[PDB]
Amino acid sequence: MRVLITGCGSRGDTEPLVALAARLRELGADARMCLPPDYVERCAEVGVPMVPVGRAVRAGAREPGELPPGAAEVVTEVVAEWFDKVPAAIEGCDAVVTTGLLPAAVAVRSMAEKLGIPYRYTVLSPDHLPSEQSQAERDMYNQGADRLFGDAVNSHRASIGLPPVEHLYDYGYTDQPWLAADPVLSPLRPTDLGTVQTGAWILPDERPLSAELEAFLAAGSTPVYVGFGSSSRPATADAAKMAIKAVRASGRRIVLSRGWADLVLPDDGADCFVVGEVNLQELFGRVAAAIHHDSAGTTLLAMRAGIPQIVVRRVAYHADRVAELGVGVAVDGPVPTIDSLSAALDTALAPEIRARATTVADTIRADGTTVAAQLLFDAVSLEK
Amino acid sequence: MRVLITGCGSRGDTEPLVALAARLRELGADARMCLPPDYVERCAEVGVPMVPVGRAVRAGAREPGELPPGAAEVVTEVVAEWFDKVPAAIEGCDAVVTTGLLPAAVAVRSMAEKLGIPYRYTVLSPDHLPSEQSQAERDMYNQGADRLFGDAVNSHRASIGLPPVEHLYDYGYTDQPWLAADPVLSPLRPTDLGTVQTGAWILPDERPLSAELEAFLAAGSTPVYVGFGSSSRPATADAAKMAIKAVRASGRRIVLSRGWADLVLPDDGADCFVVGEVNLQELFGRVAAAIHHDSAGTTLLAMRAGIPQIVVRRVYHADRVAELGVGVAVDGPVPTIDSLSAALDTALAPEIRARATTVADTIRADGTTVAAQLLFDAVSLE
Amino acid sequence: XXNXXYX
Ligand SMILES: Cc1cn([C@H]2C[C@H](O)[C@@H](COP(=O)(O)OP(=O)(O)O)O2)c(=O)[nH]c1=O
Ligand SMILES: *[C@@H]1O[C@H](CO)[C@@H](O)[C@H](O)[C@H]1O[C@H]1C[C@](C)(N)[C@H](O)[C@H](C)O1
Repeated sequence: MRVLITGCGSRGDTEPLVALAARLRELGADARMCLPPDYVERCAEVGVPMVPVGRAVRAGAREPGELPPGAAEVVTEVVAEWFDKVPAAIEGCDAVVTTGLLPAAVAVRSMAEKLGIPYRYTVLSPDHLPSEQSQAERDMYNQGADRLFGDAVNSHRASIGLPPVEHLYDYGYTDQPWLAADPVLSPLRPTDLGTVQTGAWILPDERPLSAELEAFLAAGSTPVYVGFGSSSRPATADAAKMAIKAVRASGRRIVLSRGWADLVLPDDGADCFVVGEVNLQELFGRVAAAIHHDSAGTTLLAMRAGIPQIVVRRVAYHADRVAELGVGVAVDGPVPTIDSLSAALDTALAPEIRARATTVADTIRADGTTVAAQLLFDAVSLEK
Repeated sequence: MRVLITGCGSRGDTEPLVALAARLRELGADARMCLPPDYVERCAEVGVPMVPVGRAVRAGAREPGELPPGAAEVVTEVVAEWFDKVPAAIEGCDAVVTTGLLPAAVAVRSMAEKLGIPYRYTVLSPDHLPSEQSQAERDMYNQGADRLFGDAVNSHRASIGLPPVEHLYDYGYTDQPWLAADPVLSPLRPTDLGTVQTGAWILPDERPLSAELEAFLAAGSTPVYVGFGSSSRPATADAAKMAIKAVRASGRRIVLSRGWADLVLPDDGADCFVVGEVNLQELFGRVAAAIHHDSAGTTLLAMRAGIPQIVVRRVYHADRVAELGVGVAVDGPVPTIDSLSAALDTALAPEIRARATTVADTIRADGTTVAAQLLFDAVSLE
Repeated sequence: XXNXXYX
């Protein structure tokens, strides 16, 4: 079949869509995408028909003083822009999957309505579930949503046939939005039972490890991974620095992460290997533990890998899920102390913890995109 | 991570460099360029910061009678010029990537040597790697070079505290040059297993075609592209006339690129169209086939565009298209209307149109990313 | 606000 996958937002909530799409294709389904301009390169290196829409998300890829698509001063432009370019793309489609910017979501749901096809909205964590919010909170969302782009929405719905809608938050998120997160790391709460959880949507990584790294890994004792993301935030660098130290203090080698914008590293004892755009799927399965920030993406990769992990919590969700599962330790504060990171590491490197991380991994799913696909297929097969 | 990218050469030796620079800046790294005056507007357009160095490469870009940057005459001025303007650009960089004019490539590698940052030289065709050269002619190159600018080089080398070097050919190209070309089109030969082939460095173009060009494409049948890029030899204008005829003899419309030859349509006929700068990636996605010169860049853009092609011989890519079975080579510089019509007939055959759009997907589009990650790994290790 | 993000 042909499925349209739209979305407007950052790389964190957009990459999943590219993964569902690429998967739907592997299953012989003409899946096309509607994303902000700054994703063409990506859809290129993965091979997914993608038609650009609206301003670019990444400030850089954007004109001099051109506001971002989330800017209040351009909600209306956003509504119109989408309502305009989406019709071409949603041409021969029997299903639509969306995530991100509500305005663009409401816009897309309408083409789905006009065309009478099924529409699915997805969120990446249970926190973002409408059902996990208070009835009042849901009212602020709908009120503010309506008060912000409501008129613009109903004007284009009218300007094309559909009747006026109210409660744009409920309208865009759907009664029961899909949750593309892993059930073990992001389990549903007792209030979200009527929700459908497919599993995390991650793109497979085939890339091999460079010969140098292969050389490093082979050349000695299993190293520890330290990676805190692409944050250039001063604290992030201190945490990284403090982690290198906790790892050395434990007589262990390191595989450290660095961004494209960081300054070159002065020197590295032959026990530290700097790594950039590496395949984390394959690498995590080559290390003893991972010290990293509070991020679902890295946390899951590590959990699938079955390696103990140390998570430095923000200002704390995943950090704590790691301890709840008894698979890692949530050290905390922007910059934890050498003692703090050292006691955590001592726990992480404990055989019993490694065994627990191993047991856990045996319970993690890797078929979210396929489960998603099977749901879409059944959708078309009963609604179209 | 600042990376300095440089070179002196036709548009085909530059566009790929401008792609690596744009990609690096897109990834978060920074880039700076040292290119001949010809590409200032082009760089401004892509948003890559560039320092103009030396004479212009395009003939019609320099004063009349003025020598080009490759002419053995100027060599010492070239060497001198690069050793003079590169420091302002290279200061603060962590690596450098070059291609093009050897005397300029050596000046850069020297200044990189003084700063202690990795250097990499790239070739766009496998048949240019020093490993597809008899280690006989390779000796001629070193000797030739060492004699031409050699002394001038070591002179400036001296002025900044550097020990002299010999074999300027192995220095400029290094013991393991990079091959920024796609595997399916420009495959390495078993005489160079070692070398690194990153896949062509292409810059995803988003520029729209003009309004008139759109009007044309709309008001009629789908055209055949005719253009020879940086080719500026006399034959070029003749070769263009023979191709226009061959396409008209076929009864198809055409889009002609002025190129560095400043070719003009033979008449005010309404079935043709002349363009200057243009998004070839876009245009190539809107023509039936392309008749062009033998060049790494255009052959690949067409090949990834999924169109049949006719390549005009010199007297590598010509044949590559033939073997891959996506087009036809024809002898030149000025081909006969017959061969061209025979080709335009084979090429637009249901057989070729098929293999053409098939070989299009076997084309890697992660070329600049692979080079980028190779530069990251270099900067760390070294 | 009322639109989401994440920028
Ligand atoms: C003429 C022209 C070329 N190009 C670019 C795309 C090609 O990859 C690049 C180099 O072409 P190429 O044929 O490889 O080199 P040369 O013309 O010097 O022999 O030029 C444009 O983007 N627009 C244009 O209008
Ligand atoms: C964003 O809105 C949804 C709407 O339904 C809520 O369910 C979700 O909790 C909310 O996200 C939170 C947490 C987050 C993403 N960290 C941000 O701080 C936003 C503003 O609030």
